[PDB]
Amino acid sequence: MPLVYMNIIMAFAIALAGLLMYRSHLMSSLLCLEGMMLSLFIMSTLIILNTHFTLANMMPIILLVFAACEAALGLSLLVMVSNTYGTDYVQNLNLLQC
Amino acid sequence: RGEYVVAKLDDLVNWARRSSLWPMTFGLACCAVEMMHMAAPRYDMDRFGVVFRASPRQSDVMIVAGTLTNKMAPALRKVYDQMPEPRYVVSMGSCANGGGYYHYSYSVVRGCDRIVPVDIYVPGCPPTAEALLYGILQLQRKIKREKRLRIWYRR
Amino acid sequence: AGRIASFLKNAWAKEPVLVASFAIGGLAIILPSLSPYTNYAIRINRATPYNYPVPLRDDGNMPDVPSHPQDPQGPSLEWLKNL
Amino acid sequence: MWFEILPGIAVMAACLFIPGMATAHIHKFTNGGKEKRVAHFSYQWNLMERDRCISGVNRYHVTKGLENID
Amino acid sequence: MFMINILSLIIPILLAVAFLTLVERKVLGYMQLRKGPNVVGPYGLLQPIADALKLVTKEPLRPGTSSISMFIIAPILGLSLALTMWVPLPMPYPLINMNLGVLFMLAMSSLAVYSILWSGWASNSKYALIGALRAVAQTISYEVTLAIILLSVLLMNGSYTLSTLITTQEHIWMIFTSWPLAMMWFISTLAETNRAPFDLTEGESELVSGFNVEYAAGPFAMFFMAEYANIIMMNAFTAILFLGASHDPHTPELYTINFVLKTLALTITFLWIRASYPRFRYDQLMHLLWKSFLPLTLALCMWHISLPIMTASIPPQS
Amino acid sequence: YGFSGVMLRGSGIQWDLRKTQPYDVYDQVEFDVPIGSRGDCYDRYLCRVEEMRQSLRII
Amino acid sequence: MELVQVLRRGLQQVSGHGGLRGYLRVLFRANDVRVGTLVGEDKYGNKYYEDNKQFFGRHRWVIYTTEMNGRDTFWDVDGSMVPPEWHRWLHCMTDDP
Amino acid sequence: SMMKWNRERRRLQIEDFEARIALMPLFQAEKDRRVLQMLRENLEEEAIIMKDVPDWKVGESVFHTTRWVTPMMGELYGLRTNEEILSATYGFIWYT
Amino acid sequence: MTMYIAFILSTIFVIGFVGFSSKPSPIYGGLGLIVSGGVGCGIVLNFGGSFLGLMVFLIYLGGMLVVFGYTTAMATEMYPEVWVSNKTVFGAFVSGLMMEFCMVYYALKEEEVEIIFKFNGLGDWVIYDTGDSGFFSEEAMGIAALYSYGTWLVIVTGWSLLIGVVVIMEITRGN
Amino acid sequence: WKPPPWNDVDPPKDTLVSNLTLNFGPQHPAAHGVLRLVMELSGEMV
Amino acid sequence: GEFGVYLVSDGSSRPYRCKIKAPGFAHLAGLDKMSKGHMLADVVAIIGTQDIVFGEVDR
Amino acid sequence: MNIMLTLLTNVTLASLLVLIAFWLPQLNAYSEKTSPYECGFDPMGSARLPFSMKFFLVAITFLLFDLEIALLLPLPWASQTNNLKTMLTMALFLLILLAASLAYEWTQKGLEWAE
Amino acid sequence: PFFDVQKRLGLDLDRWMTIQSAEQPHKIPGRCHAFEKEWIECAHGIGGIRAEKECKIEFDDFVECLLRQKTMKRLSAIKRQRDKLIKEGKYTPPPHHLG
Ligand SMILES: COC1=C(OC)C(=O)C(C/C=C(\C)CC/C=C(\C)CC/C=C(\C)CC/C=C(\C)CC/C=C(/C)CC/C=C(/C)CC/C=C(\C)CC/C=C(\C)CC/C=C(\C)CCC=C(C)C)=C(C)C1=O
Ligand code: SF4
Repeated sequence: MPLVYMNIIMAFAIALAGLLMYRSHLMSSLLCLEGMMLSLFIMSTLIILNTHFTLANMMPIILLVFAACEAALGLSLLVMVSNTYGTDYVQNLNLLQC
Repeated sequence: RGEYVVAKLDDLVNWARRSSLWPMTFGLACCAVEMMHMAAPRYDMDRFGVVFRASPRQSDVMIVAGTLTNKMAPALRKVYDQMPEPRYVVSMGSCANGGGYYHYSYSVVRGCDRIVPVDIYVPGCPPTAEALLYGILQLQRKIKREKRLRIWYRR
Repeated sequence: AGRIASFLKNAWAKEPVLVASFAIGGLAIILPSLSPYTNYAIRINRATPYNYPVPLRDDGNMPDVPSHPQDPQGPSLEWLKNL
Repeated sequence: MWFEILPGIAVMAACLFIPGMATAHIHKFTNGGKEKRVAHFSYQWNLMERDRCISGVNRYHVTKGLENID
Repeated sequence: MFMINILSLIIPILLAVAFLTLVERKVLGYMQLRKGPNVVGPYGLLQPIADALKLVTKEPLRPGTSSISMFIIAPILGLSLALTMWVPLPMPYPLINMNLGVLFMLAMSSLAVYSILWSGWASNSKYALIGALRAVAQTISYEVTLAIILLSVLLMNGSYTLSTLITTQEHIWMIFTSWPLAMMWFISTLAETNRAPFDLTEGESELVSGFNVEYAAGPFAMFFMAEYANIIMMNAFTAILFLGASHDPHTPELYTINFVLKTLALTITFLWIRASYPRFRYDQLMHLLWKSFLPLTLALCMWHISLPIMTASIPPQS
Repeated sequence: YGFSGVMLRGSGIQWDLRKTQPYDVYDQVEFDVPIGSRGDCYDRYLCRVEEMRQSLRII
Repeated sequence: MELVQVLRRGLQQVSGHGGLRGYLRVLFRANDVRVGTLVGEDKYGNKYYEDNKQFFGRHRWVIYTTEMNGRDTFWDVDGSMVPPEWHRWLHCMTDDP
Repeated sequence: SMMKWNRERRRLQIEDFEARIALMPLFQAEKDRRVLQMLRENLEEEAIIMKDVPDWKVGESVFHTTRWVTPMMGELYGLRTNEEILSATYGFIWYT
Repeated sequence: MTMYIAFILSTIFVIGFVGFSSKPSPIYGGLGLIVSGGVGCGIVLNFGGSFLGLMVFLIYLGGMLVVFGYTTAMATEMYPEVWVSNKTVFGAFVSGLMMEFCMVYYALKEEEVEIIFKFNGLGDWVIYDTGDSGFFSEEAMGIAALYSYGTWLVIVTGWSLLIGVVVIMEITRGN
Repeated sequence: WKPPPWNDVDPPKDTLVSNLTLNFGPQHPAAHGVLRLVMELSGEMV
Repeated sequence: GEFGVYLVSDGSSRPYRCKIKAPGFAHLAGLDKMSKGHMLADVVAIIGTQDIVFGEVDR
Repeated sequence: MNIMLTLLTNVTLASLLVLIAFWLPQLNAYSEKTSPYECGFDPMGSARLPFSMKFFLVAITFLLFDLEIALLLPLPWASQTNNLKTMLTMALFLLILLAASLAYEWTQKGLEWAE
Repeated sequence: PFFDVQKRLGLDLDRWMTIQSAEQPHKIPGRCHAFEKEWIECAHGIGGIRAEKECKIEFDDFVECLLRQKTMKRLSAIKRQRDKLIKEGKYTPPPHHLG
C-alpha cells in the first residue's frame, strides 16, 4: 500500500482536524474544507491514473464541480452572517443556544 | 585607480538621475498652467526625459507651482517627506519663491523654502514655460555636478 | 408580423448583442441535425485508426475479412480520399 | 516625422528576433542539425528511446539506416 | 546549452520590455503632436537604460504599516510568472513543447493576479486596497470570457498544443474563421494585461497610482517589468492564435521575422488604443462583459462546437 | 443652488448675461446660446464645445 | 518617386554638416540634423542659422559655442549663452539680425 | 477553407496512424523480448543475492494464478542504475 | 535528488496544508492553500496526468481569488494576524510542522510504517506501470468521454450548477 | 436564558457600518492639488 | 459663469470692500447634491464638469 | 528536467533583482518617510477595516461560471469520438444551461451591482 | 441499489463506470483488467456472502494487482539486502546492471 498515498491521506487528516477546530473566523474553516477537497482530488486522481481506469478520470472533475458549489454556498452563508452580524466570527454566533 | 573608477560611477549615476528626472503633479495655482504648457506639445517635457508622475513614492523633483498657504503647508511638508531620496524641490513663481503678490497676507507662507529645502528658484509671475524649462535644465546640471562617490572615496 | 415583427425590430434597436447571440445559438442548435455532413463526420471519426486492427483466426468460412491488407474485400475509405 | 520612432522598434525587433532564432539553432545544434523530435504521445517517446538504444552511442539523433543492418 | 536557451529567452525579452517604454513614449507622444523622448543619445535609444539605472539606485522605502513578506514576494511573483509564460510560445520551435500550452498559460495568467492582490493588500493603504478589489473584479469578469474564447478558437485546432496552430493556419489566417471572437479576445487581452481603456487597477486620474502607489524604485520597476512583459506576451499569443504566418521547416528565421512583425503590430495597436480613448468606469467594464461579451461568446461557443460536425471538418488531435 | 453660466444653460434655463444684460458692445455681435437638454455631464460638455464655436463666430 | 528624394536628402543632411563626423557632432550636441543658412556668428562662437521654410518657432536656431568665458560648453549648454544683441533675433522679436 | 484543410489533415493523420499500425508488431516483439531479458537478468541477480537469506526461494510468483502479469516497472528496473530508472519512469512526462 | 521528486512535493503539499489549517488570517490561509495546490498539481503532473493538474491549478486559483476578495471585504479585522503573531496560530503551526516532520522521519528510514494503513515506502517510481498509450493520452480520452459516455453525469452536474446559482441568489437575497 | 421571541426573530442589532472616508484631496491629479475632498463612501458608491 | 464684483468705495483713492462673486463657489457648494449614488469615478467626472478652479473659489 | 529548471531561473533572477534593488541604493529612512500616503494629509486611519464590495453576488457566481469551464474544456478531445450526436447534445446542454443561469441572474437583479 | 430503477427501465446511468473491466473508450484496457474480469466472472450470481469464502484467491490476486506489495515487499527486502551486503564487499553488481 504505497507511499504518496500516505502523504495525501495524512494531509487530509490534518485538514479534517483543522476543520473540526475553530479559532475566530468563518473563512478559515471554509479554506480548511476546500483543502480537504484538494486532498481528496489529488488522492482520487493518483488512484485512477495509477490503475488506468480511463473511464473514471471524470470523477475528480465532478469532485471539483461540487467542491466549488459547496464553497460558494458556504461563503454566501458567511455573507449573511456578516450582514446580520457585521463580522464573521463564530463565538459571537450564539443566538440559538436557548 | 580607484579615483577614476568612482569618478566614472559618479558620472553614470548622475547621468541617470539627471536624464530621468520624474516630477510630481503638484500644481497649486496659475503657476501650474505654465507647468502644463511646458508639458504641452510646444516644449514637451517628455523629450528631456522628464515625465509627470503622481504618488510621491515614484517622483524625484517637486515643482511647487503656485501660492503655498498656511492650510496647505502641512500637506506639502508631509508629501515632501514621502519622497524617497534623492529628492529635489523646484520653486516656480514669486508666490512659491518668497510670497509673491500675497506676501503680506495672513494665510500665506512667505516662501516655500520655510517648509522644504528648495533646490532651484524659478522666478516669474507666472514664469514663462521656457523659463521653467531653463530652471529644470539648471537642476539637471546641478545633478550633473554631484560628487557622491567621490566624497565617499574621500570619506 | 405585427407584434412579432415589431418585437424583433425593437430588440434589434435596443439590444443587438442579445439578438445576435440568440440567433447564433438557435442556428447552432437546429442546423446540425439538418446538415447531411454530420454523418460524414461520424464516419471520419470511425475511419481514424488508433488501435491495431487485431487479426482474427481464419477458421475458414468468413469471406468478407481480407487475408491481406491489399486484398479488395473489406471496408474501404475511398470516399474520404475523394471528399 | 515618425521615422525617429522607427529605431525603437528596430532594436526591439532584434530583441524579439534573438530567442526565436537561438532556440531553433540550439535545437539544431544539440540534436545534430535535424529538428528536435517532439514526443506528444507515448509512441513517439518509445521511438526516441529505441533510437537511443540502437545508436549505441546513447544519443537519439545519431541515426543508422541500411549500413547498420546486414 | 539549455541554460543558453533559457538565458536567450530572458535577456532579450527584458531588453524588448525596456524598449517598449521608449516606443510607447514616442508613439503616444507623436499621437499627441509631441516628439517623445529625444535627448538621451540618438532618438532616445538610451532612455530605457537611463531610467533602468535610476529605478535600481533610487531609495526603495518600505512603509511602516506594510507586511514586509508579501510586499517583497509580490514583485518576485509578478516578474517570475511574466517571464515564465514566454516559454511555451511556438516561436518557430517552442522552448518547452508542452501538450497543454494553452491551459498552462491560462493558469499562469490567472496566477499573475495574485501579485497585484498581495502587493495591494500588504501595502496598507486605502488606494491600494481599492485598486486590489478593482483588479479582483476585472480579472474574474475577463477571465471567464478568456477561457470560453480560447476554447471556441481552439476547437478548430484539435488540441491545446501551441505548435499545431501553425499547422492549423497553414493556408488561411484563423482570424478569417473567427473574426468576431478575435475582437472580443483582443479586448480581453487589453483587460487582463490591465491596460487601457481598462487600466482601472492603477487609475492614475482617480487612484493616484493604484496598487503601485506605495511601490518605489526597484519593486515598482519590477511590477512594470511584469506588466510590459505581459503586454508583449499577450500580443504574441494573439498573433500566434489568429494571425498565423508561413513556417519553412528549413529556415525558421522567416517565421521568426513574420511572428515578430505581427507581435510588433499588435503591440503598436495596444499603444494606439491607449492614446485614443477615455477610461472605463469600473462597473461598466463589468457590465460590458457580463451583459454583452458573455452572451455573444456563449453563442459563438455553441456555433464553433457545432461547426466542425455540420461540415465534417473535425481537426485531428495528433 | 446659485448656479450660473453653463449649469443654467446646460439644464434648459435660457439665461446668458451676454444677451440678457449686455455689457460693453455685446449687443452688437450675433451669436447663439447653446441651451442644454438633460443637465448631465455630456450635455454640459456639448454646450461648452458649442460655446467655443459661437465665441469663434464672435471673434 | 518622393521616397527616393526623401532617402536622398537624408544624405544632404550628412553632407551639409561637414561630413559624418560633424553629422554626429550636431546630432549628439543639438539633437537635430537639419541644415540651414548661416545667418551669423557672435564673438563667443555660437553659430546662428535660419530657415524660413520651417514652421514658426523653428525657423531660427543656435548651435552653441564649445567654449565661453572659461567654461566647457561642448556638452552642457543653456539659454543664457545668447548675447543680448542676438537674443532679439533668436526669439523672433525682430527680423533684423 | 478550414473545412478543406481539416479534411486533408484528417487524411494525413489516417495515413500516419496506418504507418504506425504497420510498424507496431516489430515494436511489440522487441519490447516483449526486452522485458523478458530484463526479468531474466533480475532473476539471475536475485539467485546470487538471495543465498544466505533464511528462506527466499527465487523466481516465486506472488499471484496464485499462472497467467502472466504485466510486470510493474519497479520489478523491471529495481537493480538498474539511477539514470535507467529516471529515464524509464519519468521519461515521457519530463521530455519537453 | 531527482529520484524522489514526488516525495518532496508531497511534503510541500502537507506544509501548505499546515499553513492554512492553523487558522491564520484568511489571506495567509489562501496563500498556503495556493502553494499546496500548486505543488499538488506538480504531483499530479509527475504521476502521468497533465489535464487534471492544470485544472486544479485554474479552478483553485479562481476560488481562492474569490475567497480573498471576500476576506478583505467581509472577513477582515483592524489587526490581521500572522502565523507568528498569536500564540494559538503559532501553536497550531508548530504542532503540524513537527508532526509531519516526525511522520516522514518514521517513514523514510523504516519504510514499513503501519500507521492506519501499511505503508511500504520504497519509492514512487516502483509502482509505475510499463505501458503503451499509443497516439492518445489515457487521461485525455478519459475526461473526453464525459460527453459521450457519462450523459447522466452531464445532466446531474448541469442541474446542480444551475440550482446552485439559484440558491446563491436566494440565500443572498436578504428580504 | 430569556425565551426566544414570539415572532422567532431577534431584534435588528445596532448599526455596524464602517464606511471608508479617504482624503480625495491634495496632490491628487483629479483634485487640482488644492482641494481636500473628504468623502464618506461605502466601497465605491459615495 | 456669472463672475461678479461687489465693489464698495468710500470717496478715497482705495476701495473699502471688494467682494468677489464666484461661480465656482456656488458650483462647488452643489457638488454633494450632484453626486448622489454616483461612484467615485462619477465624482471625478463631476468635479470636472464644473471646470472647478480654486483660485477663484478661495478668493 | 526543463520546466523546473526554467521556473528556478525566473525566480532566482527576480529575487536577485530585488536584492540589488534593496541593498545597493543606500537608503536613508525616517518615520515620516514611510508614513502611509493619503493624498497629502494624514490618513483617517483604516486600510484594514471592512471594505464593502457590492458585486459579491457577481464575484461568487464567477466561481460557478469558471467552474463550468472545467466541464467545458475537454471538448477538443470530445469532438473526436464515434458518438457525435450525444456529444453535441451534451455540449449544447451545458451551454444552454449556462445561458439559462446567466439569464436568471440578469432578470433577477443578479449581475446588477448593489448600492 | 435501494430502488433499482435502472434494471426496471433497462437504462444505464452509472453501471458503465462501476467496474474497470467495462467498455472503456477506444478499448483501452485497465491495468488490472484480467484479474477484475476473473474475480467478477467467479462470483456472479453465486451470492455476495459466498463470494468471500469461494472466490478468495481471485480477489486476493486482484487486490494485489491493484496495490502490489506481496510483490513490492519482495522488491523492498531485495533492495535492502543488496544495499546491506554490498556495503562491506560481499557482492558487486554485474556490468549490465549499471551500464
Ligand atoms: C483646473 O485646475 C487644475 C489645477 O489648477 C491649479 C492643477 O493644479 C492641476 C494639477 C496639475 C497637474 C496634474 C500638472 C499637469 C500634468 C500633466 C499635463 C501631465 C503630463 C504628462 C506627461 C507629459 C507624461 C505622460 C506619460 C506618458 C505619455 C508615458 C508614460 C509611460 C512610461 C513607460 C514612462 C516611463 C516609466 C518607466 C517605469 C519605464 C522605465 C523602466 C525601464 C526601462 C526598466 C528597464 C530595465 C532593464 C532593461 C533591466 C534589464 C536587466 C537585465 C538585462 C538583467 C537583469 C538581471 C540581473 C541578475 C541583474 C490640475 C490637473 C487642474 O486641473
Ligand atoms: S507667483 Fe504669480 S503666477 Fe505664480 S502663483 Fe503667485 S501670483 Fe500666481
